[PDB]
Amino acid sequence: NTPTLDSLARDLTVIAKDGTLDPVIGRDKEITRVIEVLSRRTKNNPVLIGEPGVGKTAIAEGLAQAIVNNEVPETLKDKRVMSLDMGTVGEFEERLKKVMEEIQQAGNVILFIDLILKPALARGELQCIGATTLDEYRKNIEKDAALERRFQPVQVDEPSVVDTVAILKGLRDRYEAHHRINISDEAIEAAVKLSNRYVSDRFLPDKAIDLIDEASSKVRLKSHTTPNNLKEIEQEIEKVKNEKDAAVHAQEFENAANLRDKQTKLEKQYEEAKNEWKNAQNGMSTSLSEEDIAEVIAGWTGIPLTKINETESEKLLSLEDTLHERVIGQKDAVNSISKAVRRARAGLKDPKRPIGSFIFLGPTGVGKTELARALAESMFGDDDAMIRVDMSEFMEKHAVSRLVGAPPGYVQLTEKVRRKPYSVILFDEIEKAHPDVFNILLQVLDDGHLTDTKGRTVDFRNTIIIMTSNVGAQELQDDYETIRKTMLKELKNSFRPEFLNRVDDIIVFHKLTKEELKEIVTMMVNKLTNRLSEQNINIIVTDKAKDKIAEEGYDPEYGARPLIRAIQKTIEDNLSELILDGNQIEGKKVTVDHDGKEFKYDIAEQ
Amino acid sequence: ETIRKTMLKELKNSFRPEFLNRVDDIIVFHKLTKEELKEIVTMMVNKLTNRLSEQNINIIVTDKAKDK
Repeated sequence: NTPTLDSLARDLTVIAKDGTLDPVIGRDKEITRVIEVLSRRTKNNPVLIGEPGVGKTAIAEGLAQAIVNNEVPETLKDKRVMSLDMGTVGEFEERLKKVMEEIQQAGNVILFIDLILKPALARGELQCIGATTLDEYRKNIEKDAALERRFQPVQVDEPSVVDTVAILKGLRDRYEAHHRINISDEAIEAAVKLSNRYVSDRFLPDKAIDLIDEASSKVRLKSHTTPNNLKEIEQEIEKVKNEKDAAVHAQEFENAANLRDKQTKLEKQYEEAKNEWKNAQNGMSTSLSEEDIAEVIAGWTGIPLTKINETESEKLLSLEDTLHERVIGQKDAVNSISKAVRRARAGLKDPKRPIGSFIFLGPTGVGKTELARALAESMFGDDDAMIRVDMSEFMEKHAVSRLVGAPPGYVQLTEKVRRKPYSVILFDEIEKAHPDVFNILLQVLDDGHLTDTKGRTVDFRNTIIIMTSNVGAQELQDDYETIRKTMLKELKNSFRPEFLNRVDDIIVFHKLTKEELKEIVTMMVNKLTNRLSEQNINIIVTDKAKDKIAEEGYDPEYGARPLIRAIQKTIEDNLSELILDGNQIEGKKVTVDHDGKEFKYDIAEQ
Repeated sequence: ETIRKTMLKELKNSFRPEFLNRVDDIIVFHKLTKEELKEIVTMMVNKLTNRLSEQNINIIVTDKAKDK
């Protein structure tokens, strides 16, 4: 009976034996592993280790409901599992000691900790099920040999891609009887595809079950709107009732009969209208379309509906146009990277290894930063989803212990990539870095996944690794294929030949000509005009002024970087003064024309 | 512009180049010449006179005394 154990902990098996709980499906392997570990004589107290809120606590939930159906083995049969919170517990340890004593000699009750009682677990008398993560298990359970040898290191695996589809199909009818909304077949797969792509902080299985509930509630609320048919009668009924009530207290019964008759007629008409309205709605079924989930998911991360509507069919075909729209110049280096990415998506490249692997050479500010920023927007859909990790200040011995994570005992890249696995990692100035850093980088391109000191394993499948090096820039300043071949020897001389075997292509940036800066200036002018779209301001620059301003601040060493400041100090300085002069111009079209001596800002109207 | 360019390379040599890209403009001050110091003393005298508005005291300093 174990009366002492039941007075200090909550038995989760009794509540789950009623059959009213939801079916915890998808943990096929975890339940079998836990049963095998518990039934064995050695390491009879396995501890569940996994990520927080990814199935670490949901794995033990399904085992309690399987006791009634006798789905466990013979050794694990007729056993009750109690889930006790770690925050419950001299006076504090008395409850734990009483629970351990009443369960050590019995063996029919297994306690749980949300990893004194060390002797009970070491001898296998009492079975303990852990619920901590990998970092806690490797620091407490692995600290002592007796605790480590008596605890099976079980891992709580999360649901697979196809596991969630079956769970959603099985519980599809449950929501139809609650929200009165018919669920189609394509909605389940659309939701399970969108959750695995956009949602990355909750993982499976708790990212898909709650995704369709919001869409069903939204469509239920939208389908019950009144099309200006019921309120127009309800207001009349309310006002007639109020008028009759006012006359009742006024001792005026002459109009009371007429008011009551009118109210009865209005009630009959409202009942007929309600019946005819409810008959039409129930005729058809409100199936959940694929756009409903997209609309709900667009409001959480700001992703436009156009990006969600793409099914990875036309994105590859329009990749070159998107890349060339924001970056103008050196089309050889732009079209080269657009062909090496589509080939890897077919299956020609290992999925674990990163797909994006290119080396950028040349001075900064020529357009490399803009291309790097636009690549993430064109591929993923987010422009700010970039983790820029420089190596300028990583010249110390402890530089390798910073990006890999915080070692146990002390007070970066892994933490940032865990929350946003779909991002582009940039390593600026890779030619000047500590030698210990390259060891971590080699494993990324070779293996594909890393592991920090806390035991968490991070994946780099859908990641792009681009390293920027300054080698080869001095030779160029003193055909694209010939230049790439000539710079390949210089690149291989400086770095290790083994590290360069995982790079697909080498990108070398050339020197922009005079005719290529005019389009960049035009793009900057268009970007400036688009910013002021809320104030309805039309900005146009003539071709004569662009040529004059292009060479005003041209710098061969930097490139187009000083051009931004030149445009800001030339065009915007005069534009701001006119706006600040009591709204001199509003809803007009200002044309900037240069006569060769001074920039005459002509003021016109649209 | 030449002074700003010469100072920018020295500033970016010690710091990170990416951190300086978000800065709008770099402000570099100059030295103080002999003629600039006279107006500083004049401004200080005017501020001191304004400080004594409650007592209505008129303070005037000749140009000979300011230079010394």
